[PDB]
Amino acid sequence: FNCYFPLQSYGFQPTNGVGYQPYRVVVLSFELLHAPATVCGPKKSTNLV
Amino acid sequence: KNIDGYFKIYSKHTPINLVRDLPQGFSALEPLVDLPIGINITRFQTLLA
Repeated sequence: FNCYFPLQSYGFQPTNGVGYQPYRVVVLSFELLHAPATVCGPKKSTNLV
Repeated sequence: KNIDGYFKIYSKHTPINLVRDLPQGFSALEPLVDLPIGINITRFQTLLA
């Protein structure tokens, strides 16, 4: 009464629908601080004339 | 040396013949590696074996 265990398990069964199936989700966050860069994307390259 | 967050290290290895605890002459120190850390430093300490 007026008390509840807050954590509960997921019902990820093979028969679940699109709205209940499991989905491996990843959230990619970026950060621009005063410190310098550390990871920059791949740059294009070409032959040497 | 601390270059606005980029800590640089120069080095040189040469033989000597110690006579007065500090061999004199001339040499040139080559660079070793750049370190994009970005952390303020004001003191240091040696690690002896």
